Amino acid sequence: ASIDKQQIAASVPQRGFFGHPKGLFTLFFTEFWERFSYYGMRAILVYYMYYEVSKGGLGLDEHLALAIMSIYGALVYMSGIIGGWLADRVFGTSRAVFYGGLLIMAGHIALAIPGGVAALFVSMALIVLGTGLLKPNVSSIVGDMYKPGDDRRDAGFSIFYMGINLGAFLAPLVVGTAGMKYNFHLGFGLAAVGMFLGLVVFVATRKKNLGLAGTYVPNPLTPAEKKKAAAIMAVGAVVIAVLLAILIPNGWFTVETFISLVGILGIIIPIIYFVVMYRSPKTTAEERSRVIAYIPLFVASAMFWAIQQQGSTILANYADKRTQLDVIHLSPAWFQSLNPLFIIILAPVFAWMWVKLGKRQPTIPQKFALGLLFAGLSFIVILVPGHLGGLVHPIWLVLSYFIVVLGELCLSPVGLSATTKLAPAAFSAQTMSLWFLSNAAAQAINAQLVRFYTPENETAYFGTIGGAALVLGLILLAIAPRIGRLMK
Repeated sequence: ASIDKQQIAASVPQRGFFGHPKGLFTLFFTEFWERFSYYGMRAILVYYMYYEVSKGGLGLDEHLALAIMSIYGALVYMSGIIGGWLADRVFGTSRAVFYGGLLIMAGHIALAIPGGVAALFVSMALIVLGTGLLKPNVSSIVGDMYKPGDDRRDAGFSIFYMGINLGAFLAPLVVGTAGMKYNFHLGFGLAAVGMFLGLVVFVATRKKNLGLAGTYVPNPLTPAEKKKAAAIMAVGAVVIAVLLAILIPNGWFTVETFISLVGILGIIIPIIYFVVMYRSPKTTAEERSRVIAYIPLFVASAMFWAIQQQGSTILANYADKRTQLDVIHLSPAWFQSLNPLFIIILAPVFAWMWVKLGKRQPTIPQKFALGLLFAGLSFIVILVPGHLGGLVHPIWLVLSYFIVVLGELCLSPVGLSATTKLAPAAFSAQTMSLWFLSNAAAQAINAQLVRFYTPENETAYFGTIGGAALVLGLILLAIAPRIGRLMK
């Protein structure tokens, strides 16, 4: 049921928003508010879990709370895998965005209304399922707006993706402020209202602004496949029934078990995927060598995102427990604005730097190494003020976030490119998933590392992890020339 791209774009108004189609406005703010609600909710969710019950918190254990936050992004990734298949083969990107938005908004409401631990579980599940339908499909709709040959395409995405960091910056300052200063449920409420605005703009304007875009099923399911798909669901449901019948009476159906399962998948799944790509029948001898060459880059990426994603977990707790907020009075959630803030400012600087370097600029494997070196350094900087025994000055924590961003602008922008070059030709449609997998696997590993983070093990925690990144980064530099030459 795929429709001609020129015909799809023909149903879309071509102007009305900075020289771009009106649909860009619709998609920009739909994405903005969704990212706003998500990052706003995340900025206080960790605090909401381990804070005292008398302080409006859930009274959960600190290590359990931090572990839950860690697996959150990983679950979204796995959800995004499913949501991509659903939109491409069942719903279409427009319907997936709509349904996703509903589940997400319902997720926030479950936190906004008076509730407890059970409300948390329900909220996460709804948001995970909803985000999996929203996040990966919303980008496909903007692509449908631009006809083949329309040179405004790249600039269109650039404006679109700008909303992510914009939402990631504003939200902790709005949701975080209201949540921490006044009431947690109020902050959760503003997240719900935020997402609601996303649904409002989308639903009301999509018919006139987006037209045919996303309203079709790109790769529909044949009657034979539909019968085979339901057979999978029937079998899977039977398996899911057996598991519940085993775990529940044993008392093994807990969040601790689920975290462990995610952790195992964080190591097992990447291993299996590398074997598949290597032993795939359509992969040539040159491509197998490129698979081996991609292994250190995947490990480095995962190690990088391990440190980067801890800025919203371990470092979030650091701002709440080990940081002097009164320097007038800072909110611990405000530190979640630093990463998107520094990216917004430093990105044009970095882009200008690569051009000026020209042929002198570092290669892709070297940029991976540079990202890892900065990441490890950010943990070294962070352990220093504590070793020198009360609250540390917040300037050290800010500097820690800053150094991470320096590493991110080295590794991240070439991440997908590196994956595309070293992945086999047959796996071209899975290049994004493979690249995003490293970041996903990192967060799954992060949850297992949580228990090692204690005030007594603090210096060893930051030092070992940061030191491991420095060692790996140093090794990657050495083997970078060989890997760089294998690049297509």
